[PDB]
Amino acid sequence: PPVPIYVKGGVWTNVEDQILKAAVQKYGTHQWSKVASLLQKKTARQSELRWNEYLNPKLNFTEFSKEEDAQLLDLARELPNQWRTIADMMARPAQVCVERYNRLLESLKAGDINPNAETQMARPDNGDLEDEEKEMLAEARARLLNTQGKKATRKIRERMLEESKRIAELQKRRELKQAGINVAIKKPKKKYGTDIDYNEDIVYEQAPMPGIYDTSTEDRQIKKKFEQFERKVNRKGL
Amino acid sequence: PLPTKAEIQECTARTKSYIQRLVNAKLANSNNRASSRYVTEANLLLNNSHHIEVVSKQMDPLLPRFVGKKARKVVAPTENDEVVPVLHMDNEW
Amino acid sequence: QHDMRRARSIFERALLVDSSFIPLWIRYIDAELKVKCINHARNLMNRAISTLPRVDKLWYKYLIVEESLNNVEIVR
Amino acid sequence: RGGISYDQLAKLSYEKTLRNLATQTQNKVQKDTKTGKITIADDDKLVNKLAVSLQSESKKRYEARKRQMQNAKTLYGVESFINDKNKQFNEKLSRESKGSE
Amino acid sequence: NELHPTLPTNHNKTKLLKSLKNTKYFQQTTIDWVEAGLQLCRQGHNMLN
Repeated sequence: PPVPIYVKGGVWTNVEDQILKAAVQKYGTHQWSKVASLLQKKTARQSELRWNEYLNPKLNFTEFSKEEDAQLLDLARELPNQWRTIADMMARPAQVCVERYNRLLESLKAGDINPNAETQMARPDNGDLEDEEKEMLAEARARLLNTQGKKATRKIRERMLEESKRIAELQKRRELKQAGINVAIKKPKKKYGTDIDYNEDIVYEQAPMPGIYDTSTEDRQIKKKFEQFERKVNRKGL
Repeated sequence: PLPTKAEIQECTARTKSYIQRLVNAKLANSNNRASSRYVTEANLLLNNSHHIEVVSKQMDPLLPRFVGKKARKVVAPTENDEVVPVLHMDNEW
Repeated sequence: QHDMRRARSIFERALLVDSSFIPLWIRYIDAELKVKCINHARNLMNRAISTLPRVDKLWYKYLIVEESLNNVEIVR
Repeated sequence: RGGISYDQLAKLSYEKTLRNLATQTQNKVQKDTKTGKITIADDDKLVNKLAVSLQSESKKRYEARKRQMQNAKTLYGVESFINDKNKQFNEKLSRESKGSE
Repeated sequence: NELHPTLPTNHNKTKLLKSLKNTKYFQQTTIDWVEAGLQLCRQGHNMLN
């Protein structure tokens, strides 16, 4: 129901630059197809060009100093029109270098495809938005939200369902207790032959290896306190 | 000092006897009939006095031997009262 | 759950994995003291300072506890 | 002053607790040779004060951490995040990178 | 076969039937060969089933 966009080179707007930035923060630099899937009407290579040429904060967009500018005239003299090598020598993007070289030596129609669109300035947007851009930001927030797998999401669901299942299981017992028939709570079943129930025994009980001092009366005081707590939970209910 | 030539012999003989008892038991519990050609070779008094005679029984070769034997998972209680001390002495990273 | 025997067994099983860990020793001493079981904690502080004698905080813990009960001969 | 060791923080904690014990004070031994056990005759009071002291101190430290959690959860002026745990991770990165260089 | 001899073991040599005989559990008789074959078929079916 969208007709297919076969050629996806366009003009970079503001929306796509900002979604590319908030996608590179989460997805990282070397996954480009997963970045460019987040914003339609652009390609994984054109996302890579828009990062490495324009949106990168390491890139040097300032005015040229006088030593920089004389260095540019000399390097453009020595290396004839090898602009990637020159731009590597200046730590500046190559499009900046070419346009500033044109400004030194000086002293698009409609219906054309612009090849240099990734290196050029963005277009700010009309005031409300377009509808497809509303859809783009909605699905982009939806894909930047999730940090879980299938197993973990199913675990969230299973914990909630077991919780509500226990609540219903206690509800019926409280109703039958009001009626006067005391159904004891059934236990979960063991999945294997030596699966351990944890109210029968202290399961790996380690005694504290007695010393020189005497602990009879403190034992009696603890035993009194615990017996009284269990009786109070039986009568009054915590 | 180095340990004397007699204690080396006493220790070697006692521990050799122990290792041979363990090896004979491990080769005698095996199901291989061929292992018992590699082994290298009672009365006890149950009270103040009773004089019993401990005999072994001759078992069926087809029925399983060591009928209590089975593969189980066991935890062991790690129990000590030897406290032993740990005898130590007194932004860049 | 006001069940002190299971808490003691759990702290002992916790010490068997890692005896080098000081906040576990301090919680188990405090968990004895807050329920007013002073002799259990005396046995425990003994076992702590005799296990790790080069640790300063354990001796000072046992000195605080014997000061707070006013036992000056024991602190000396 | 920087980071402090454990042998020094131990002494400062001991001295603060004794200072507390002095202001709180402002406001035998029997060996049974049958078993070998020592019964020390301690008063019931000063045990209750020790227990209530430890309980009140743990509650005080607990409430201080609880209030620090909310006052560190209000301030959003660090960085952009997507959940409650990313905010703590990004504040950790700010604390390391501000101190380092 | 002639290139590699496999050279039997002439010591201890526990044999099977000579040690299955010393038990009280085995006994001994003579029967026709075809009866022994049919009994072995019944026994070997019963074991695997």
